[PDB]
Amino acid sequence: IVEGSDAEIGMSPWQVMLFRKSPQELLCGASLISDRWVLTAAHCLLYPPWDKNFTENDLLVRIGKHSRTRYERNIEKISMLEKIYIHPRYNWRENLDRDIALMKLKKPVAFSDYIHPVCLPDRETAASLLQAGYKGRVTGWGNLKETGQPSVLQVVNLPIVERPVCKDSTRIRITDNMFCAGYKPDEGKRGDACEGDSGGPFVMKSPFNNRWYQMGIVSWGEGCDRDGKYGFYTHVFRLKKWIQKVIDQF
Amino acid sequence: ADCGLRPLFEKKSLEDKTERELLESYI
Amino acid sequence: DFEEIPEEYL
Ligand SMILES: N[C@H](Cc1ccccc1)C(=O)N1CCC[C@H]1C(=O)NCc1ccc(Br)s1
Ligand SMILES: *[C@@H]1O[C@H](CO)[C@@H](O)[C@H](O)[C@H]1NC(C)=O
Ligand code: NA
Ligand code: NA
Repeated sequence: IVEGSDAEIGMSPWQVMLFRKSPQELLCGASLISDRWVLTAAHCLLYPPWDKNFTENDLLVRIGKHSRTRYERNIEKISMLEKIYIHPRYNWRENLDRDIALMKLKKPVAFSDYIHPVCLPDRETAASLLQAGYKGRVTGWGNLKETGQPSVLQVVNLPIVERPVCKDSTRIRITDNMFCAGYKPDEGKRGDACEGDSGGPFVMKSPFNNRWYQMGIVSWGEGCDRDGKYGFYTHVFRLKKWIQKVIDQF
Repeated sequence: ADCGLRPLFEKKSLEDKTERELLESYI
Repeated sequence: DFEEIPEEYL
């Protein structure tokens, strides 16, 4: 996260760290959506251009964390994966269209002050809140600048950007399964996700029922926090029929 | 059911330091 | 760079 701040304790209790077993290293962010299901970006698990194709046994999820590198005894909980599900039309060949994956845990995680699921949006909440200018919140342990790493979880609030501005900022083909967020060069304020924040959540607090909803997944960007560029996020509601099919069948 | 309500914030009616920035944008 | 996690998870 570029130009963010340290998270408060318990500020993002749905935050999940995707952790490689050997070598032990951070792979990605992710989010807790129930006691047994974790949401992330497909490219965190499968990206053939970089020879990335993880299996369940390669990976752990660490839930309840604040510190990036510490083992947070009596606070964090570490879970093994039962099964990975990648969207069948995830487009890793071109533009990361439908950049979404689910991970089912081997055993349910115990909720606590530090561990709690985020809501997924209904159609009405998505329609009301996914508007240009409305701000969401992105969290992660990724790079603090494009070209080190944070001591603790980072947080930045960013406005959703008009779709023509998103399209005109890049040569990559945008789709309806994406939205972009960030400040414009004139707006003064800054901030973005960066490498290592992949798969983490873009959340919004509904003013109707005061619950946090996950509207997006950190997907891609060209650099980090560049003027005239914007971060791109998987449009969670657009893919919710696939989410519900996986969870209902598995 | 309980989703999206944080034990250390919404469940105790405490606000975090920047959530107001989000609310103010929802015009 | 990371603190070793308990062996039971590995
Ligand atoms: N720089 C490329 C641009 C691109 C290439 C191919 C298809 C789509 C987009 C890119 O973003 N990625 C390459 C694959 C993974 C993804 C990534 O690094 N994601 C993480 C973030 C980086 C910055 C922000 Br903000 S989020
Ligand atoms: C990823 O790996 C799995 C198992 O190793 C394999 O079945 C699958 O075909 C691979 N996918 C791609 C796109 O290479
Ligand atoms: Na363009
Ligand atoms: Na920018």
